[PDB]
Amino acid sequence: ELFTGVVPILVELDGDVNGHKFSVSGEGEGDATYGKLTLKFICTTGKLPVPWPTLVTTLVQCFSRYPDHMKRHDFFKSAMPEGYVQERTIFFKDDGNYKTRAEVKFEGDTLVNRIELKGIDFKEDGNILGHKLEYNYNSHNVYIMADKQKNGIKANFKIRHNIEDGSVQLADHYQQNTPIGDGPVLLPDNHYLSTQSALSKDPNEKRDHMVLLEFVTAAGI
Amino acid sequence: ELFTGVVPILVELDGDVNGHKFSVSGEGEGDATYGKLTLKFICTTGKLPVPWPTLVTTLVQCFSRYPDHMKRHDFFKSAMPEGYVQERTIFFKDDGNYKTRAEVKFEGDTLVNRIELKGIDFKEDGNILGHKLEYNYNSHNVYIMADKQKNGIKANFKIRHNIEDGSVQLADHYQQNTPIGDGPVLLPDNHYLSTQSALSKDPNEKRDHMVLLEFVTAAGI
Repeated sequence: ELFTGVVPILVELDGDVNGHKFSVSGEGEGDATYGKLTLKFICTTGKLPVPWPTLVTTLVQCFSRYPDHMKRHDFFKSAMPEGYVQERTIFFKDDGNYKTRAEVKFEGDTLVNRIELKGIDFKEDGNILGHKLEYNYNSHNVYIMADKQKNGIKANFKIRHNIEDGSVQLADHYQQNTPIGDGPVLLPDNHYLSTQSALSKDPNEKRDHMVLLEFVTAAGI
Repeated sequence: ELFTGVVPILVELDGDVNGHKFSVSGEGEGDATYGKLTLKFICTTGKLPVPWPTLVTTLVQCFSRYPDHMKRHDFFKSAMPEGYVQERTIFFKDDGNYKTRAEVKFEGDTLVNRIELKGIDFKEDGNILGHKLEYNYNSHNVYIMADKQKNGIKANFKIRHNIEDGSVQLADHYQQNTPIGDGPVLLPDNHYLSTQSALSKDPNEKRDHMVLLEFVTAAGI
């Protein structure tokens, strides 16, 4: 399996929110055998317009650990190596909305994720815009459902971003995944993904960035 | 400063809850310059009676990153290397209570934490006892207050443990810290600690354990 060893991963995300241009290149490693991911992200254009944590779900579920018995419901890796397209509608509570389409497929030996993030409605008084979210993250449950007609998968899970004043900024997700090829895929039984993410820094990096440690496991069935 | 480089850390915790004996030895590294800690914990007696995550706050705030301006309010490192005693009363919602006294001081070059955990009231139908908490963690705010008469510090913060059915198991903390010596200490201005913790596993370990990555930062003043 492509994921028996450790896999290199690169991330190209191009964003635009309320007209502000920005680009983030990510790179790292991910061991699927343990639902553990590792990545460094540079705001390649300069100064990230929107907070780093608010972009975490956009910056590869094909790296989660799917126990041996659930191995038949791992659609993400079913998709491989032709990849899968992931589209998302994110709703941050009482502020705007992110819209993202991504292409994550094998580009050689290095798993490549390519995103285009669009965003609108962001208030110049809101937590998102006025950088009020704390640099950290919590844990969540990402629920998946086999969209049978579309041969892909469906996801809807919610994220809570903490604001400097404890306040819990809510991020509703509307996630759709569809294979990129015709190599028959794996519709799965309803199950969820328990993620753990820790955003952090780098003493060495003088460039605007984010450092993220992810530990994900398929649990459910 | 003892914490300019990376510091070795060992942890001896001896527990007893509802009469069940158990022991966990922890060992790892911690870079204070970045509020980053790293530790591996073995249930040395065999099978951890109570869930691993429910013991995370018991298993070294002296490793958090205190920005340069807040450097005068770092009591934990003020305590060094004579250490500090930490006592805790933990209340897990609609179940029992953990009581812990610890000794964390420099034992050579390796920072040593020594805990004795006592617990009672744990229901044989409760989330704690019947292992219903998910293996992960969220992020929190640990609030500190200079107890002036006691020359120590005071803390009260709350933890939310997720249960397999999403349910949020609540853990009230009553934290008291007091210097172990007479080397004048640092009473601090009210401030908080933003922690990020990720529990994980080890393919290699056949012994009952927990793996934890912590990223902590003093923010507040």
